This record gives sequence, C-alpha cells and structure tokens, in this order.
Amino acid sequence: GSIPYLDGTFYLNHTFKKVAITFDSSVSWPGNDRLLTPNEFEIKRSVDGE
Amino acid sequence: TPSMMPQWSYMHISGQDASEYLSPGLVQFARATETYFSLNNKFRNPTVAPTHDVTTDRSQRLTLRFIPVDREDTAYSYKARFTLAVGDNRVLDMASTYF
Amino acid sequence: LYPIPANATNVPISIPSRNWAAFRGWAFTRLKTKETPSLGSGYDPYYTYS
Amino acid sequence: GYNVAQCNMTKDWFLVQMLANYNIGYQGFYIPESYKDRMYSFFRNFQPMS
Amino acid sequence: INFASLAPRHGSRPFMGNWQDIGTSNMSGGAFSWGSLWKAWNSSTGQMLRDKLKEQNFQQKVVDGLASGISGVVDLAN
Amino acid sequence: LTIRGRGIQLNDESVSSSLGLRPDGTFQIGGAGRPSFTPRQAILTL
Amino acid sequence: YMPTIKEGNSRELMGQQSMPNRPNYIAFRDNFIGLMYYNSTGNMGVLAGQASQLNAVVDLQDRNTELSYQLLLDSIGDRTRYFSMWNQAVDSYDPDVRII
Amino acid sequence: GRYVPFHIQVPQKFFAIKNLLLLPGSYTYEWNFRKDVNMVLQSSLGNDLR
Amino acid sequence: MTFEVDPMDEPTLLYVLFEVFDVVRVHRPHRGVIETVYLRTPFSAGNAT
Amino acid sequence: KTAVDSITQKKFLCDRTLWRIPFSSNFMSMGALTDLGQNLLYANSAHALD
Repeated sequence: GSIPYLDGTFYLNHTFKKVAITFDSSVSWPGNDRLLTPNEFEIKRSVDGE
Repeated sequence: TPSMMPQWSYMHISGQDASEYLSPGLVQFARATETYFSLNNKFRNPTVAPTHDVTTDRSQRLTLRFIPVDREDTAYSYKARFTLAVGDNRVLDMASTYF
Repeated sequence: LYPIPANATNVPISIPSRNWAAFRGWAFTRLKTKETPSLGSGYDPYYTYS
Repeated sequence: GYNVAQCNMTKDWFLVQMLANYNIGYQGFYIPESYKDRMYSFFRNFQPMS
Repeated sequence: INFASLAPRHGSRPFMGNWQDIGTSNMSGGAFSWGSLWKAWNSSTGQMLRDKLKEQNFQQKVVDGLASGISGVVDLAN
Repeated sequence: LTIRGRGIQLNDESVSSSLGLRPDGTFQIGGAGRPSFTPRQAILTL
Repeated sequence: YMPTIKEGNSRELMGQQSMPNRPNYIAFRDNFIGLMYYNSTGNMGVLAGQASQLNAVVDLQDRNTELSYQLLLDSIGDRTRYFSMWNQAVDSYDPDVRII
Repeated sequence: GRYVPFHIQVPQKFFAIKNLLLLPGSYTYEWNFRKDVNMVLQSSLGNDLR
Repeated sequence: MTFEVDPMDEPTLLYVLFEVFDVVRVHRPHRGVIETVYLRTPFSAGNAT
Repeated sequence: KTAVDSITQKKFLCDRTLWRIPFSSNFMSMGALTDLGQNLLYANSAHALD
C-alpha cells in the first residue's frame, strides 16, 4: 500500500504524548523556562487539562 | 562573522550570496536570459539569521498567565477584572491576548 | 532515577561523554516504583499510594 | 519509442505544444502555474486515456 | 545607532524590508490580495473526489514567496 | 545628568552595568534587569 | 467469620465472631512535604522585583529540595524532638517491630 | 485490464544531478532499477502481491 | 556504572545521586531589583548565548 | 428530554504533516542557518543528545 517513509503520507501523528530534549544528560534544550511546562513539549494533555 | 568555518563559505552555507560570488558576468547573462533559459535555480544564496541583540538569554517566560483579581456576577452579565503586568525589558502585543 | 524491571538483577547505566570537573562523589539507594511520584509532573491519575 | 504521457502523442508534438504555450520543455516538464493555464489553453484540456 | 545587525542577513547584506509598508485600510478603496477564489443525488464519484481535493488547497500569482518555476512568462490574477 | 526627558526627569548612567555575568554553557541567570537609559542610544532615540 | 451466607437473621448466624478493623492514621507529611510545589518547573514558585517580573527562582527537575531539607534538618539540629509549628516530627519504626 | 503493456517516463530525483547544468563532454550515466513487485506497485488494500 | 541487586517482584528504581556542587549568588544593585545567577559544576545548568 | 448523562471526549487529527522543533532561540524562521546553530557554545565542543 502507501509507504509513508517514501510518499510522505504520514498518518499516525495523532499519537504523541510528549517530547523531552536533553543535552549532556543535564540540560533541557528550551531550559530558560520558555514554555508553560518548560521541562518538555506537551503535545496533548490527556485528561488532566487544568 | 568571526566563527564562520571556511568550509561553510566554500560550500555556500554562509557568506556571500549567489549574486555576488559569481562573476559579474554570469549574473548579467542570467538576468538577460531569464525569459528563456533559467539559470536562477542552480546556485545557492545563503541565508543567515542574526545572533546578538534579538533574543534574551536570561530566564524568561513566553506565555504568561494572568488570573482574575476580582469577579462580579449578576443574573444576566458578569464582570472580570485583571491586573495586566508588563515588566521592563518586555513588549506586549495585545493581539496575542485572549480571554 | 533509573527503572528496574520485575525480578531483574542486573542494572546497567550510562552517561554519555561529558566533563567531570569538581565532581564530588556518588550516592545511591533503591526504592519501589509505586511509591515515588513521577518527577516534575502535576497530577498523576495512577499514583495510588499514600 | 516516440510516445509520451502513456498516450499516443509523439514526444516532438508534446514538446512543441508545451513550448508554444508556456515556454516549458528545455528545462524539464512540469505542471504550469494555473495563472498561465487559462481555459482555452493546452494543458488544462490534455486528457490522456487508456 | 544602526539597527541593520538585527535583521536577517541574506549574505553580506541585511534583509531590510521596504519602508513603504505601514498598514492602512478602511471600508472602501482598501483591497488586499489573496481573494476568496473559491448521499450524492449524483453518483459520479470521480470528479467529485477530485473536486473535494481541489477545494482543500490553493493557487495564485503573487504567491511568489520563493520561486515561480523554471522557464517563464509573466501572467495575471494580480 | 537629569535631563528633563518628557516631564519627569530621568537620570542617566553609562557604566551602571551591575550584572556582569552572561550565561555561557554553564551559568543559568535568573530574573534580573535594572532599567537604565543609555546616554547616547536610549535618550537620542527617545 | 461468617458461618453462613444466608441473608436474614437465623439460628446459624449467632455464632459469628468479630474482629476490630486495622489501625490507620492519617495526617500531613513530616514537614508538609509536597504541600508546596517544588522541583516542577511547570508550577514553579516565583519571586521577582515588581518592576521586572522576571522570576529569580529557577528550579530544576534534578534538584530534590524536600530531601535536602530533610537532611539539613537532620544535620544542623537534633531530630528526635518534635516541633508542632511545621509538623516537624520525623517518621520512625519500632525497633522491636522491625527486628524480632 | 489485468494484463497491460505499459510505456512510462521516469524522472531523475537525486538532488545532486536533478538540476545540474551539464557542460559539453562525453559522460557515462548508469543507474539501477527495482523489479520487486511489492515495491514498484501500490495497491488499495496493500495485500502482498508476491 | 553497573549495579547488581537482589531480585524483587515489584518494579523498582535505583536512584543515584550524583553529588555535585550547587550554588546560587544573589545580587541587588538598586532598590526593588533582585538578580540571581545559578550554577551546578559537574552537571551544568541551561545553555544560552 | 430523556438524555443520559454525558461525558465529553476530545481528540484531533493532523495527518500528512510532520511536527517540527526548530533549533532556534525563539522558534522562528529568522534564517536558514538558525542562530543557535552557529552559536559559539556549539562551535567547538562535543555534546550528546538524549
């Protein structure tokens, strides 16, 4: 069928909870307290949603 | 730029753009033959973002969150009052604000 | 904190290449998973322990 | 061997039409931008079949 | 007091935008680009899906961000 | 010093730089900021 | 011990024996641990000069200030004593219970 | 139909030579192709054509 | 590092505290201004310009 | 009138596009060579990413 690795019809992006980025196992990349949850990027808050 | 690795400049990663490192001549040729033989899509034109005096290195938030200082209610309408604060070394574009 | 699976006896860890300047020493201990809140997380609907 | 677009149109003829209509063909055929493909144009009404 | 260092550099040359661009718009006489260009009772299926695809995407001429495409002619829908 | 500015005078200092540190790979500078009008840049631009 | 499952009072039921429910205490932590948010940059505390709201409190997820305060309290003073101002009363087991 | 003789044109996609302007000379041009059905075909259900 | 521990039937974690230096300096040039600068040497803090 | 108690579910779809985390100080497109990319901290030092 379709081959997302080649034709680029990505369809599974719906899923993705959160992503954390760390350099030297010490520092988070946007670590200057930029985002609301600056520790890591949150794609979707499941049920918590305060 | 001081820390520009020369391999970058040779490989047209940063430095002079297409209209300048080329010989004047090709430039002209190209300008003339634009209509029929394109030749703009075959050289590279580097783009470089600025480094200093554009972004604050010190710890600073992006999406500030203000809470209602005082709130009033009525049978048909209600009132909400916020103490919007904009500290120094900042600028707030009201277009982003939204209740 | 590094995870340890059930009935597992060998726990390898790693730190990628970095600078160990003025490093002071190690200290370690072991604790149960279901008795430790998830680090830097607001609310954990699964933390059922008191 | 003198066919193109998987239809019985000779390569020379296709090249001639494309050149006459949009000056395209000496640097790789591509779909012309819609603002050149008016209704009484060639590509807009080129319909191969099989 | 020169602010050229703040701008993106297009290669040994600051990317200074045109100074003639400060907004002004009102009810009449102000027009901006990017216009509104655009159980089947009828089972054709085909053109239908194709048309839906067309409906979700775009095309015009001042869309010249980046490149128009190879050999050329200058056209309309300004 | 003390130019009138625009009705409320403001003081003027050029070497009033207090926080000499800058965050390199190691440091992490927390909240800061002392608003001072640079003599030439800020005032003339104002 | 419930001798029979038959609902409603009956002759068998009178033999049932009771047992008190287990003890279960509940209170705040040793130092109100967890009451204040610590080491979670999401809901981090803030203390900044009102002129410039840039907070001067910059926590991390790596620090563990709760355990650090526990150890510091152990260090700079005695710990067996109890202070009721901030629930300062360290937890411990009965040594005859831990070791038989 | 099930059985179809085809005639097609395949472009050149490698970025190094996709837009190269070839100066006069006599160069050798060699490339491979895939005879595997599953990869060189696309199916609505994606069923294994082999 | 490689640790070997006795088996347990519950998921568990090994918490290794890499003891480091952790210092904060607080400075105040003028009234109503607090400026703090942090540091951890063996595991440095956030990156910047 | 006789409607059962309701619980609301929310989810989103974002197909065919790939999420992006630009290595820039302020998540913008100020240039092809983002300033963080050329920052002196990463110029001449070894780093590891987790």
